[PDB]
Amino acid sequence: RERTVRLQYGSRVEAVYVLGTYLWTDVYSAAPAGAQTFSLKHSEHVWVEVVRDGEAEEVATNGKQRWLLSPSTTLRVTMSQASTEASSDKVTVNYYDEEGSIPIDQAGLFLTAIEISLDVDADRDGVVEKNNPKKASWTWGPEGQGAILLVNCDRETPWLPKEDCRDEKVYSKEDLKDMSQMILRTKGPDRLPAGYEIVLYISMSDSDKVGVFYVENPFFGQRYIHILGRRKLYHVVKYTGGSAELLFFVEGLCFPDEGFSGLVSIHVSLLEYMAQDIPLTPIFTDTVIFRIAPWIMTPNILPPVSVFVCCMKDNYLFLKEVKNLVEKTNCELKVCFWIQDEIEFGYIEAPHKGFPVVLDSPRFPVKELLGPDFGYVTRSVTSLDSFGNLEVSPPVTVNGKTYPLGRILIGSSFPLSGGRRMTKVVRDFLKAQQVQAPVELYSDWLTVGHVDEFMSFVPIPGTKKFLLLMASTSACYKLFREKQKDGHGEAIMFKGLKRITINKILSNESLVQENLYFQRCLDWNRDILKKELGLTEQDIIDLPALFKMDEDHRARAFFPNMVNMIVLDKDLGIPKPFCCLEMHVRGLLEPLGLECTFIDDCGTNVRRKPFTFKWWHMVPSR
Ligand SMILES: CNC(=O)[C@@H](N)C1CCN(c2nccc3c(-c4nc(-c5ccn(C)n5)c(Cl)cc4Cl)cccc23)CC1
Ligand SMILES: [Ca+2]
Ligand SMILES: [Ca+2]
Ligand SMILES: [Ca+2]
Ligand SMILES: [Ca+2]
Repeated sequence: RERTVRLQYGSRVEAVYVLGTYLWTDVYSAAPAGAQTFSLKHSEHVWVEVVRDGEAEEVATNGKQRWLLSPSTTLRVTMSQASTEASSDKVTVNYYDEEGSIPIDQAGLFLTAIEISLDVDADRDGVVEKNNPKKASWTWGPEGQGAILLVNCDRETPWLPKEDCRDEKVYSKEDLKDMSQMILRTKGPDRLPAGYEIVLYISMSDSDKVGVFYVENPFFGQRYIHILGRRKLYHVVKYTGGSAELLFFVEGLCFPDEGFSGLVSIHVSLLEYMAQDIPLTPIFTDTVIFRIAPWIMTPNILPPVSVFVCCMKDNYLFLKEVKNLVEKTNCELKVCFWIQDEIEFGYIEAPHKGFPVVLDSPRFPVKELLGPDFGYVTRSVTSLDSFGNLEVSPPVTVNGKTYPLGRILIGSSFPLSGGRRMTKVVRDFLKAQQVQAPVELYSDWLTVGHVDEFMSFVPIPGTKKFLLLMASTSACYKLFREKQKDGHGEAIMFKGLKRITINKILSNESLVQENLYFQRCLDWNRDILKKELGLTEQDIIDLPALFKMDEDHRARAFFPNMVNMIVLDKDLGIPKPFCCLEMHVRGLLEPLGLECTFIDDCGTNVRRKPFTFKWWHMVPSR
């Protein structure tokens, strides 16, 4: 890194030299008028080179050699180690005329070398390495580098009704565990020469994205100092002489969104005082880049950790079955007296730390969710703005492109339909997360308009494969037609959930045509899913489903939607239809090793283990 340091006419120039740079010095400009040649002397820790246009010749400490003065003959000054005393190191140039061997004048350069390095964990191993060259850039992949920073959205101290990042304060030593470390490492004399200061700084744009902290008095009662962030764009650093390391704790405040890529930068500069009324000049600048970790969703294939359940006191039939199914599995259960519509359990991870984050958009919050190691982020709205109209596939590979965290699926309407669609802000937020490349399916053919009404995923136990379960109106009519022929014709359906029989349903011509159109809608999605998830007909199961068409021309479940089930590894919590429909579902799913359990019904939301795959090992599209 070449830096210009000109010699000033017959005068000494004193300057700070930052290690990692090298000086180019002009000696012709400072020479007196009539000077023909020049000579030089330099100290041991200053390699000096006389450069006569291209060719650079190294020069001895006390050389008596003289070179002709020319604007194309310059110097190249390089230092390798920091100074222990302010001046010490120097370059001296003597000037002579045509007839004379005693200097007619001399210009000097007194130097003070220091090392300045703003270091972060760019290699992603949890420890702040010394000056990673790739720290001023963020690259995706297992062979890529760049520091990662979480959003501090949990509540270490539960008194305040806001999250850790809503304030510009740190109250606990636990809060520092959710922060990324940034160390300012320096070497130099006891003090900086007169006219120099080191300043840490951020842009106005990045001020509502990061929060930089310092631990003052760490040997007794520790206090935490907010030095960069909201309304603090720069901070003057106290220079400690010799070999020093200043520890900083950086926090994220924003998730990547529409207009926020996720990348933030923190800079350090050595500013040189020129005069009063004039701004200090950044002589040296070192920068570090951080990527704010995205909010990631968890598919049904990931193992369950704990089941959150919301219902009423009278919902004892539901409560017993859900607890009996949760007993079969090796996971815990929580009760709350909207559950799968207003909240969703996701996670955030960094090389050092990782914890679950709940996204909540209420159409005040829920106490059983906010706390330590559990983030809680909160937000016109149609019925399509719901967490039921959101799904996430297991990891897929679609024509060479792997999606190791799956893909988010969102319900929508056809482009020229004029129908309902999720808000542009939600779609932009999920898209901005990048790691789960969202796909828009067609759910507007349903009265509610949710993708969980017609689809879901189940793993194949003891394998790393899964199945897409699709609602099928044709599967229902084929089952009915068979039972009607087998003698079960006048049998009453939904006995415990009108007086309807198979014969009555099959005779209803108008209902046949409605379900014919609804099967078309289901197959439109089946094609988008096979296309965007790399699925074949071997990976899909058709569960019998029946619908009724409202005045808007949309579907609404005739009997309980069996596809919206609780997936707890090999154990499925399927909604009871009120039984040949249950025996058909047991015949489709049970031979594959999936134990079915029909529930009476208000809903559930399962917190799962995050993926083994670290999101930063991915390589997403632009
Ligand atoms: C730490 N703070 C920050 O980083 C903030 N600066 C960000 C945080 C993210 N923000 C949001 N933007 C869009 C959608 C959001 C949803 C959300 N809400 C729903 C939903 C469910 C029912 N409704 C009616 N809406 C569904 Cl489906 C999906 C999502 Cl992501 C929830 C909660 C926050 C959202 C923007 C501001
Ligand atoms: Ca490291
Ligand atoms: Ca805090
Ligand atoms: Ca914290
Ligand atoms: Ca925490």
